[PDB]
Amino acid sequence: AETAPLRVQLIAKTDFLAPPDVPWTTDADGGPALVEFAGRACYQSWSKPNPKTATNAGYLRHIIDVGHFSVLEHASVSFYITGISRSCTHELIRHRHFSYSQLSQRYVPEKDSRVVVPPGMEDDADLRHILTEAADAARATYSELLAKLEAKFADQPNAILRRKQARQAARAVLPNATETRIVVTGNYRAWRHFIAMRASEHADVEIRRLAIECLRQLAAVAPAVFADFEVTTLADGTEVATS
Amino acid sequence: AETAPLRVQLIAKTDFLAPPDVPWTTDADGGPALVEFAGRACYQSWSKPNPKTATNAGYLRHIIDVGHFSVLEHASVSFYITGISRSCTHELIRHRHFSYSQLSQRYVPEKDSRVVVPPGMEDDADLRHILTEAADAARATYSELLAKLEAKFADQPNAILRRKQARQAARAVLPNATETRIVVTGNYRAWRHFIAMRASEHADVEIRRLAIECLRQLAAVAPAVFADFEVTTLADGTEVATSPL
Amino acid sequence: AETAPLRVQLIAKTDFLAPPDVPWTTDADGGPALVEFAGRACYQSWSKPNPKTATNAGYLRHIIDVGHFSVLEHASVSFYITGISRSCTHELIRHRHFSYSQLSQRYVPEKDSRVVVPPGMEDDADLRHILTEAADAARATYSELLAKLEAKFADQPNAILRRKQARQAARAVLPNATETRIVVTGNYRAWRHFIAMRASEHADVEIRRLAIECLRQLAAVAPAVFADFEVTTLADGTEVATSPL
Amino acid sequence: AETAPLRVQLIAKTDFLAPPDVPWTTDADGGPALVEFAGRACYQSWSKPNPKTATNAGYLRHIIDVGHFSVLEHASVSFYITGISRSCTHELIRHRHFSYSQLSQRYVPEKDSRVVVPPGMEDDADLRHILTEAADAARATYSELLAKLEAKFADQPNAILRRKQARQAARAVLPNATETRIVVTGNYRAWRHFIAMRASEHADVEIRRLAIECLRQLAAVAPAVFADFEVTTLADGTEVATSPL
Ligand SMILES: Cc1cc2nc3c(=O)[nH]c(=O)nc-3n(C[C@H](O)[C@H](O)[C@H](O)COP(=O)(O)OP(=O)(O)OC[C@H]3O[C@@H](n4cnc5c(N)ncnc54)[C@H](O)[C@@H]3O)c2cc1C
Ligand SMILES: Cc1cc2nc3c(=O)[nH]c(=O)nc-3n(C[C@H](O)[C@H](O)[C@H](O)COP(=O)(O)OP(=O)(O)OC[C@H]3O[C@@H](n4cnc5c(N)ncnc54)[C@H](O)[C@@H]3O)c2cc1C
Ligand SMILES: Cc1cc2nc3c(=O)[nH]c(=O)nc-3n(C[C@H](O)[C@H](O)[C@H](O)COP(=O)(O)OP(=O)(O)OC[C@H]3O[C@@H](n4cnc5c(N)ncnc54)[C@H](O)[C@@H]3O)c2cc1C
Ligand SMILES: Cc1cc2nc3c(=O)[nH]c(=O)nc-3n(C[C@H](O)[C@H](O)[C@H](O)COP(=O)(O)OP(=O)(O)OC[C@H]3O[C@@H](n4cnc5c(N)ncnc54)[C@H](O)[C@@H]3O)c2cc1C
Repeated sequence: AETAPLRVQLIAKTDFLAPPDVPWTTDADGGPALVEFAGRACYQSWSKPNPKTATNAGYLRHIIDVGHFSVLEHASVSFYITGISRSCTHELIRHRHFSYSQLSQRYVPEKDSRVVVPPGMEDDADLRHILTEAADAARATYSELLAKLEAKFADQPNAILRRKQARQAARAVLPNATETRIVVTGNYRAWRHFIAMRASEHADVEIRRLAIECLRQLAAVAPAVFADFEVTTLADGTEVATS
Repeated sequence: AETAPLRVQLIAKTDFLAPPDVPWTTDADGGPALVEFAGRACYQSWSKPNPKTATNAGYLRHIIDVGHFSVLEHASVSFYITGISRSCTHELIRHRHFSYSQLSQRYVPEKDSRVVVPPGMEDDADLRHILTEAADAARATYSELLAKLEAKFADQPNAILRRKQARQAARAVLPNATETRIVVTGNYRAWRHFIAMRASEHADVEIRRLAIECLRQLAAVAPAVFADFEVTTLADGTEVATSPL
Repeated sequence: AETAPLRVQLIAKTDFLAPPDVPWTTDADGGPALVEFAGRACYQSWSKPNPKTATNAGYLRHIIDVGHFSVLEHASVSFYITGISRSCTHELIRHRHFSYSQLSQRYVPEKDSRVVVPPGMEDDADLRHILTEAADAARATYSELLAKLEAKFADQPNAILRRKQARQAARAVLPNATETRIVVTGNYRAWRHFIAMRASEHADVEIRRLAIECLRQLAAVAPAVFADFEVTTLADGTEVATSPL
Repeated sequence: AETAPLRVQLIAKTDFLAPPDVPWTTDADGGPALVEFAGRACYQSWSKPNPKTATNAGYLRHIIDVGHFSVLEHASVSFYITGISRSCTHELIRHRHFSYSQLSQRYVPEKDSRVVVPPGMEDDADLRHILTEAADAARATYSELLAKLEAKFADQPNAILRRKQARQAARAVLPNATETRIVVTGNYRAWRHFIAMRASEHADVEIRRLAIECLRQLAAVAPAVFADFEVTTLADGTEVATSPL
């Protein structure tokens, strides 16, 4: 078995086009620009009237301070995440205010599928080897089942739909550690709650790792929106994020 | 490996208590009655002038026919589902207007988990034994890894954590076919969409058989809300449920 | 001219049916029994070694304490709220994890529509008078508009269509304070977040007054789920509700 | 009364950034490009075997025909909308898969608020005048209530609170036609749904106009995504937008 490392790639974000017949500007671009525009539209306060918050960064900080998170919802970011385990995405997709598109084992052949090594095993050659040996055996069963199910279903003339009927049964044997790939789209508020929830000590370590990497890259895009999240290291080497 | 048959059990539904100061009654109770009530509340239409919508099934079929699906959201039904695979719940949970509570592999020991047999191999002792032996191996490996991770994490003084730390990693080798158990709650509208999506000929046969089973149980609770669905057989012996709506 | 008092009628709640072959019982039924079952199903733990959590209330307490809110979603309550203003419902409906069925001004005559007096002027009869009379003027204008519209639209031979087309323009003049009526269904979690946002001090007094009323009826049927909330009186003399959770 | 015309301005769309270690490219950018990527990521179908769907538009059209709407959810558009009534936005916020930031009446000066003329009376000077004169009246009655309400709360030292507390009761008398302004964000799936519901013959003409205008600006951004909707005209001379899906 080959192993797959976590890669999170930002592929989409908000293009803000400010409306001309409104008399306002701000030190920000894109999603953070839009969020300010939306909170200000709420009071038609286009003149920067509380000079404390006359910066995008200061305005956004204030919204987070008062708990008016709905304005955060206007801006969105998409990621393409590879090297994520099946079991990890099984936890991820419980978060219902995201949109998702995911590699499907019903359509995509998995005989060369890679595995994602749990973080608890990353530093142990014996454990990793046990895992990959077990994954190799599962892929061989998957190919043995695929071929026999294809024979069994030979009288289905749509070859495509046959393949699928076979594949979806044969994937029965693939382990949780099998690598998946997924596009995840979330608005700032959806992202904040996901990080709050999955970057805590309580969360499984794989999804914690993902959450923290998301925070890292989201903080690059909307520094003010995510500034209250604090990346600490724990007694056991792993990272957590908290507000 | 022991195998697990799908079992869907209705564990909750709506209990409707008509407000007694609304000059209204109908030939039904529960979810179905709430739905007629909510619809009539939109138009304050308590007296029932049209005989075609004078009964509860008549009113509901009209609600469906005219697309007023919002009113269907007030009534719900809960199910406890067992003998469902992990891969199948992994499709189920993509539906975002349901509420879910699920057996966690982080908390529940899986040394002796049952396997769920893909419907396409249910009737074939050979394929089943290939899957069951591969699962037996995967659990054996699971157990090996667990003892080792518990050793590896022995310096974690909270034994509850420790086992959690071990289990959540050991489970890496557990297969898609591993049984899970889940409680799923949806309002009627959520269920209709679930049936439409996952009871079609394009869905995996496992989720599809779940869809059809929930449908048939929901149809017993609320015949008028689900009646537009027709269960129908395929070239290959499997079923679909579809609606012209 | 006729003023509307807040009235809130519990019209629906959860009916629970424990599945037979699961060795667990509890000192509860309905919603709060469902929620315990949901939570236990996660750990497949049906026993009661701990007197803290050996009852429904203590178990529900604990689920709330650790913040496993998901389990609260399985159980629902529906109210029929009459005597709430249009502007108020316009705030209510921003809560997106509720389901709604509302009296439409497009279909229901508003000739004799009642108004809801803002609570910040309930006592001062002077201000009341300036409201009631401003509304009578708006009702008169709506009836004038409706008549002219119906007559303008006389060649729409479909009489229900004419009326709809006429009322939906005529209602332009009806004030914010006009009564509406509305069924609202939320799961225990939705309610908890509503009560928590709209029963605070920072919330408008009319919606606050709805929240606390919802709270007290939710406590009558699911006490442990909502026990952590406390109604206190503010400097104003108006009630608010809070919990440190 | 000033009378505001509907105005819809596209203030946000999606910026797409192809990931360079994926062997794929397409004849498009932004939203439409993200959606294809999301669809192809599902099957890892990066090379493009079929010529019929080898273009961005051919691919998107095929996503719609097959009903895979999940994938439309990755891209969104935000609008700032003015010249929309309160009655209209009160219909609009029934849509729960949208994000809203609306001008508040508890906080913003309604002393000289503009009014929106219902489309049903737009072309009749007699009816418009009735509306705008009822409006003028109403804004007169609102001052009476405001200035007198601040006075009943002289005892409260917090000024900006005191103002808020007086408006919140004073807007009771403001009418449904009163202009509001709102930022509305949704993904392509959510837009399609709004258009299907509110561009229909059954919807109020004011929201219908809004929906057709949004349809127009969305169709420019992402033509393949909105191509199934045709705008036709009913016998009464009002527009509808319908799709066969
Ligand atoms: C200690 C702990 C243990 C847990 N154990 C388990 C377990 O064993 N098994 C299991 O299946 N789950 C368990 N959960 C829940 C699980 O971890 C999921 O992550 C969680 O249910 C999904 O995230 P979320 O609840 O915040 O909902 P999300 O889908 O992420 O929703 C985000 C926000 O939207 C709102 N929302 C979304 N849908 C609804 C709804 N329909 N009704 C009301 N509000 C809604 C909520 O307010 C929520 O804050 C546990 C949670 C905790 C804290
Ligand atoms: C032929 C086909 C192939 C597919 N292939 C794949 C695939 O390979 N990989 C993959 O990941 N998915 C695939 N999908 C989508 C997938 O199968 C899921 O069933 C679907 O994503 C979940 O159901 P739903 O999208 O209707 O969402 P649900 O959550 O069940 O939606 C319920 C309703 O709520 C609304 N809704 C919920 N959330 C939103 C939101 N964020 N924005 C707007 N509306 C919302 C929608 O209108 C929807 O009808 C495919 C779909 C089809 C039809
Ligand atoms: C101090 C303050 C001032 C405000 N001022 C204004 C104003 O001027 N104008 C205005 O229009 N609004 C304003 N709001 C917002 C408004 O008051 C509403 O209460 C709010 O928009 C709706 O309630 P909710 O945010 O709890 O979302 P709800 O619909 O009640 O949903 C509750 C839960 O579901 C989640 N959820 C639902 N949809 C999404 C989504 N798409 N993305 C992520 N999570 C989601 C939320 O995260 C939350 O966890 C203000 C709020 C505050 C606190
Ligand atoms: C002919 C007709 C008459 C109507 N009359 C009235 C009336 O008099 N009074 C009134 O209040 N309403 C009435 N409605 C409903 C109303 O017009 C609103 O537009 C509608 O309630 C909001 O749009 P939506 O229902 O698609 O929900 P949206 O919030 O737009 O949802 C979009 C999608 O998400 C899904 N979704 C969102 N929330 C849930 C949920 N909780 N459960 C399951 N799925 C969900 C749905 O599947 C839906 O397809 C009427 C509708 C029709 C067709």
